[PDB]
Amino acid sequence: ETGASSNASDKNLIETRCVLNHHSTQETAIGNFFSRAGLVSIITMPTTG
Amino acid sequence: DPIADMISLTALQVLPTAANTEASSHRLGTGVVPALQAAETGASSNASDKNLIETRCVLNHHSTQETAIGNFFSRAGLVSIITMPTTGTQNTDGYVNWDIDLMGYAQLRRKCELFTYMRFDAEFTFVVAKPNGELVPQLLQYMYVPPGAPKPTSRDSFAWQTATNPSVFVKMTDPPAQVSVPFMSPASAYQWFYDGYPTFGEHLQANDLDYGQCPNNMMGTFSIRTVGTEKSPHSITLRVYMRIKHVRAWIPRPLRNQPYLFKTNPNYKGNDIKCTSTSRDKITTL
Amino acid sequence: DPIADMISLTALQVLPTAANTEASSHRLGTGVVPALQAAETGASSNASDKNLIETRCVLNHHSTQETAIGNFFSRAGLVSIITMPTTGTQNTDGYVNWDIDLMGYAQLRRKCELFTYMRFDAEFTFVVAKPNGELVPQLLQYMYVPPGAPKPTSRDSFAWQTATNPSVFVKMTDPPAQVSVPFMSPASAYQWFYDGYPTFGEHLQANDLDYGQCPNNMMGTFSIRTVGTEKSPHSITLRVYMRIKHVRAWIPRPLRNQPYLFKTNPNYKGNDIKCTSTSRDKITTL
Amino acid sequence: SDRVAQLTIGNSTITTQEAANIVIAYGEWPEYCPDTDATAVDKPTRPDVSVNRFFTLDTKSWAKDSKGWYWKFPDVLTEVGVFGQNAQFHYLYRSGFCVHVQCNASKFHQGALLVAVLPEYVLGTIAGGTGNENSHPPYATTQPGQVGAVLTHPYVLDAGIPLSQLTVCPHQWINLRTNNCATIIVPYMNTVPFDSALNHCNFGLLVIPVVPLDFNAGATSEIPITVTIAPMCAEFAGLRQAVKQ
Amino acid sequence: SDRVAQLTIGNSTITTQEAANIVIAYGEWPEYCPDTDATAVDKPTRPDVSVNRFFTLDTKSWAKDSKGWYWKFPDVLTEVGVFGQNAQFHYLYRSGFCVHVQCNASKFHQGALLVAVLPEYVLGTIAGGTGNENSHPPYATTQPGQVGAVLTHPYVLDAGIPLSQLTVCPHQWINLRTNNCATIIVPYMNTVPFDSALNHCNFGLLVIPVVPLDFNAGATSEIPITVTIAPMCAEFAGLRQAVKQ
Amino acid sequence: SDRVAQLTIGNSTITTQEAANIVIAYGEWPEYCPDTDATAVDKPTRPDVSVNRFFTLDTKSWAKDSKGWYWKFPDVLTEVGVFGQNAQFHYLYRSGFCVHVQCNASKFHQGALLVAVLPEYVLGTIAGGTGNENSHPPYATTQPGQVGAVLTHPYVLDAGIPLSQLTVCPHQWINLRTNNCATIIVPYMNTVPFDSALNHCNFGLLVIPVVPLDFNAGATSEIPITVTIAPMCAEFAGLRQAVKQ
Amino acid sequence: TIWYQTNYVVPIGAPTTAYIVALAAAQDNFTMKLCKDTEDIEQTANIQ
Amino acid sequence: ETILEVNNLKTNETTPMQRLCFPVSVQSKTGELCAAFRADPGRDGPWQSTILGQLCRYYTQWSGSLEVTFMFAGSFMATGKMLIAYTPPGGNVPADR
Ligand SMILES: CCO/N=C/c1ccc(OCC[C@@H](C)CCN2CCN(c3ccncc3)C2=O)cc1
Ligand SMILES: CCO/N=C/c1ccc(OCC[C@@H](C)CCN2CCN(c3ccncc3)C2=O)cc1
Ligand SMILES: [Cl-]
Ligand SMILES: [Cl-]
Repeated sequence: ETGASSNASDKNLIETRCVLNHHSTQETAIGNFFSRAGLVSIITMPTTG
Repeated sequence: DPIADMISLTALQVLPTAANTEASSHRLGTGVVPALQAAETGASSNASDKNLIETRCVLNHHSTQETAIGNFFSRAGLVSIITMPTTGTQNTDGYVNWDIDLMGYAQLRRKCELFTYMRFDAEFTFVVAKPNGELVPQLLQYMYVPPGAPKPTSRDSFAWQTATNPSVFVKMTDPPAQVSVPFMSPASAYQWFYDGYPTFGEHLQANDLDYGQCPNNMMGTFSIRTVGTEKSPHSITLRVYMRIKHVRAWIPRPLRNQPYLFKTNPNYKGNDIKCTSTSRDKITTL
Repeated sequence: DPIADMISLTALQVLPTAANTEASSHRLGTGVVPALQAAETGASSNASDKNLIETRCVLNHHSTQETAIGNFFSRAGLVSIITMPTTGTQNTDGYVNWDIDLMGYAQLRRKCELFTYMRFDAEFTFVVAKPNGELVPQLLQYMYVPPGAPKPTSRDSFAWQTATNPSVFVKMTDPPAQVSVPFMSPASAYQWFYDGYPTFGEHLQANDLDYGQCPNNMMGTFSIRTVGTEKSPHSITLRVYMRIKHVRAWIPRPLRNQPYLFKTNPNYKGNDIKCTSTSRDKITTL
Repeated sequence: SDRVAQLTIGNSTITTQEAANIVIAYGEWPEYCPDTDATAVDKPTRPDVSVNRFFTLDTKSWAKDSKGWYWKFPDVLTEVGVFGQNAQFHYLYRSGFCVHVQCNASKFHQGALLVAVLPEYVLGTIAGGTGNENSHPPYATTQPGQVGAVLTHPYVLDAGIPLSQLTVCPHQWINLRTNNCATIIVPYMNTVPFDSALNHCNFGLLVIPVVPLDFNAGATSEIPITVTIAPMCAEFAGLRQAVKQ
Repeated sequence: SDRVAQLTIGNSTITTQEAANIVIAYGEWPEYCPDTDATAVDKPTRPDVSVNRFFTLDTKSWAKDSKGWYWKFPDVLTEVGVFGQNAQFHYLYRSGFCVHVQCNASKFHQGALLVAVLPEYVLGTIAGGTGNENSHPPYATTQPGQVGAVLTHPYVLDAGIPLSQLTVCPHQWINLRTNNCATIIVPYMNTVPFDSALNHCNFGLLVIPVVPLDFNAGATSEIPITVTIAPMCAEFAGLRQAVKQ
Repeated sequence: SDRVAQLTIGNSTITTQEAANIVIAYGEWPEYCPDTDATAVDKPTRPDVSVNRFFTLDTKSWAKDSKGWYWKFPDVLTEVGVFGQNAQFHYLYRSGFCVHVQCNASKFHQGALLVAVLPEYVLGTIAGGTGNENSHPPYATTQPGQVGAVLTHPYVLDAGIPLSQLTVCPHQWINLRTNNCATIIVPYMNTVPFDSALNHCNFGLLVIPVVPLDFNAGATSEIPITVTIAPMCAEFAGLRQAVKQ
Repeated sequence: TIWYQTNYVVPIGAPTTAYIVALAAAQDNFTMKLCKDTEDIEQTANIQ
Repeated sequence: ETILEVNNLKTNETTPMQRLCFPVSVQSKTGELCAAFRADPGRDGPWQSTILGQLCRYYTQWSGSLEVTFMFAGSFMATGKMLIAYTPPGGNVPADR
């Protein structure tokens, strides 16, 4: 109800081992999400019609 | 302390040249026998030229660089031929979806299967032309469709908007397109052999085609089309070449000695089992 | 370190006398409430006289020594009556074998069953006489036959040679024989209750008599006879008394409140379940 | 700060917002067997998280005329999860336990359950009623397994001993107006450092309604009682083939 | 001092008076998974002595015309002892292995067995003989279990690859005039730190008579080959209910 | 100490004995526009207490089948008190807001209201049902004024976007068994430092019953929802004659 | 899977049926990689 | 956190608001199953309604621990205990509690 998301983590609910996580967070930077060219318009110019 | 019970013989070396040969003389004695071995141990013989004969000194400067796995693999080779005919049986719709699988051609496949696991980046080159090798002013689009992304269903499918997937637009008259691809498996290395099943459950003969299939090797779809709302009057053949780079290989294995039959498995022609070596009449004559 | 994951709130006190009472006055306030408790926790009330009333000072010198388990148990009590008649149903052969079991008499049994486990040494006294209490010049032999040792089968059995077993020779006219016995269980303490079975296997109703029997409590046989090759003309009654000493007890339990029926189990008379306390007519009158 | 609580062990977590503290039987925490007390010489196996976790047994229904129930340890788990498997493959076993009995109602229901742990809980029979028959409890009664059994004479705990004195044993009360659970941590108790998980039950758990359940017609009538337990410091020795009994 | 040897692990001991050294596959000893390579977050269970001990599978009979046999790991043990149980109750598994193949004859018999370990041993079919049928090996052939399977075309290892090159893999020879056993210690090999013991066989063990058995009529003709294996550093994670496949 | 609260601003004070904390939208407090961001050169007027105080708008009735309601800021107050007057006399305006939605029931009622703030809440139409009609919302729907409007398709917030994702916006829940109000402090959000209080609504407030109201026949059925709001740091510039729209 | 550990108990006067809202999100050790187009949006017709 | 559509039935489609929450009620039998769903965040199903599910569909691969918070919206007078379980790959929907 407070409007906050849960602060519970794996170690709070179960017995955990140690994991040295080297997984990168760079590809989810808004910059890499948007900087990919995409179609925004198709302009046609016919000869007859 | 109340409870007491609760408390690699190989290193890399840089060998830029072949081993030299030291001069040796005659050895006449007992106790020592370099020529005798015991292959049962699983070890290869440690006997060297100087142990079995009198040798001179040879300062060997022969390089060992060309046999580095890197130079063995980093040579572009054919891995796929995608045709897009105008009239006939195949896609006359102006677009083709190809599931990425590099096991369709022998030369490159036999080289990779020398190892069990391989990790690497790759350079893909796209040589395109008409079936007879001629070239015409045709605009093409190559798109990489990762697993889970919508595959185009026509030449005008929305998927070609390619707002997130990577696409390459190039003319058939331009030089071959070329791009670098990273190591994309969810696992730490690709594996040419997976002795297991992809999922749990009973494995009845109806689903035996699952055996050996590892999703960690399934990189998705490669889609291609002619850029236009109208059909193109030109037949197109796309030859895809791959060049391995920044490679690492693990666990060598016996090299394929039977012709390949299928992409997804090691099946061989049972009635015609080729012998690894050619034959002769007697064992006492060349 | 490559793998990180691989790396009593009660003490004894000497209380020789009862707690004294400190003088207290009146307490008139909020927040603090010693009289209110929460029996659900499983704890007994911690409220004391001074918390509920105004008290004076009392220097209490009352000793707590007589309630030490040692003084409660170290009082000899009857644990067996062994008779040896001359004519009749029982052994008229001049010898008797008694399997040691102290659960045949209520007084001493109820005291022991107050605890689950008990470890102790014991002093056994043997009062012998004729059935009418008279005494005659008769020579007797008492022998302890540990589990596994041959039990005498007659008055002249070789076992009476007692070359290794401990024996006591005494006259009926001598004072009562008396000896000390150590803690002999293979386990660390005797247990008056064993919720289990002695052996593995299926436990069909045919062998349900095994339930509750623990070999760790079975100390063997006590054999007695009149010393002679000829039959004695005197009837004999042997009353055995045990006195616990150097005792330790663990895990108190509810005290027996139903008459005892059998030595080897807690069975009670189902049609006549006695109430722990006497009754009255109304709850509002004495 | 005494009514709210969390018990996390293994890959399981229990929560409660209406507790009444926790009881540590005889003031001692479970512990692996030290080298001074041990006698068996083989290195024990201590599975850790695969066996020291919470297991939830079948649920019972509290009725206005229920007599009470009892379970025996480690019998209740000899056939469940990896704990059961270790108990069957090994001759020797020892461990402690965290017992969590659950039961919630509403602020309009009433009743009190006495939850106690009685070590070496040997049962007796009614001796044929008259007392002349030396009958004995069937295997199904002495070791009822995971389902637990029902008491026929709660007043004497089916063993000739007064229920009124059961509080002399580690216990808690589940009084509906106060709390909705009971928690008792039990250490290993025996005359031997290790023992057969099959032939010997170290203690029994008793849940007895001393104050009958009651509520007005119209209020929920299905008031269940659930038992969740967790082995603690489970050790096993004397490995061999599996044996169920 | 190289022909005599003793392997003691768990409550089991193996002896041999005619060995030919021991092979440590790829020069690496088995080891638990370190925190840098691990990815799954739950604390693993490492049963130790109950699962890292020697297990003896069924014996095979070496005949003058035997083709050879193969077994797959950990398939062979997924249903044996406490190891099997942990493999069934957990999603994830990893371990190394000590393989000891036994075979003794007399100073008058002759023959040589090649004992090798081939990781990711994917089998193939004869494709209907002609090569036009894309058939696949049955579950009973890919994972033969504890009984092991027989090779139909040892020359190509039933997979289109030359047996003459199998020595490029960790291996030993059991040449009757020299030794009576082979021992290979295998470390965990995979593209992932842990994996399903049910859906994936990390490697296969091959015992193939490259030099046929032979002896004069009158000499013992029953020459058995026994396989004894021991998991090493067995770890398990992702606990849940038991699953056989 | 987290359930009880007092909000005093201007000559008004709000109290609550069953709150669930307070939310500061995007972690920022309202503030007057600094000289680096400002662009208009005239000295602003900052009325202070006459406009930064609590205003209570009309009350809505929560029924078992209510769809939900929404209001737009600063539209709701453009015609109330001295705030409205300043909004009408000035071209430019900016401010933050303290939103306090109230709703109390009894310990026997149940239901959950999601109270959220969605900036730039642009509404859409059903496009004539078929989707071939490019219709647009009437002025009365885009700027419903103080009375607020009703949602016709709460599931898509009348704008083709999932209500299930609205929690990605500053929000609180009013779950009857837990709290009786929601409080959200909202800072000024726009692509310009000041803007017209008449032509542009910076954000909309949505009160949607995700869990329907429910209670037994006999319990009070009139369960109202009241909205009280307070401008914060209200600034005005570009003075001239009054303009209502 | 969600199971009844005991039971949903209620006194006289309160609904015998209530609801539960489920909210989900990722924890701090969560990441994604290999950007691709989604399946959850298509352009069946033209957008005028 | 965003709302998960656990109650994504075919008979809900015409009244979508009902998919945003699932029911619990007085049972007469013990150990009953209240609901079940896959944990797969990028798979078609309940997760599709979450911002996490939608966003992770813009990526081919994912890694990490997930978290599901359940909020009880019954009356203050109602009580009860639920067993929420997560079964790792291998076993179908557990037959019983
Ligand atoms: C803008 C479009 O350009 N993109 C070109 C492109 C080319 C290749 C792409 O992925 C290539 C994946 C290969 C480097 C590895 C494929 N693998 C990994 C192992 N494997 C395989 C096949 C059969 N059995 C076992 C393993 C494979 O076929 C993706 C995009
Ligand atoms: C030279 C002859 O003198 N020896 C006398 C003697 C007396 C007693 C002897 O052993 C007495 C053993 C008792 C101290 C304990 C017997 N116990 C141990 C627990 N136990 C029992 C009985 C029934 N159910 C459970 C336990 C027993 O009956 C041995 C020799
Ligand atoms: Cl296009
Ligand atoms: Cl004599």
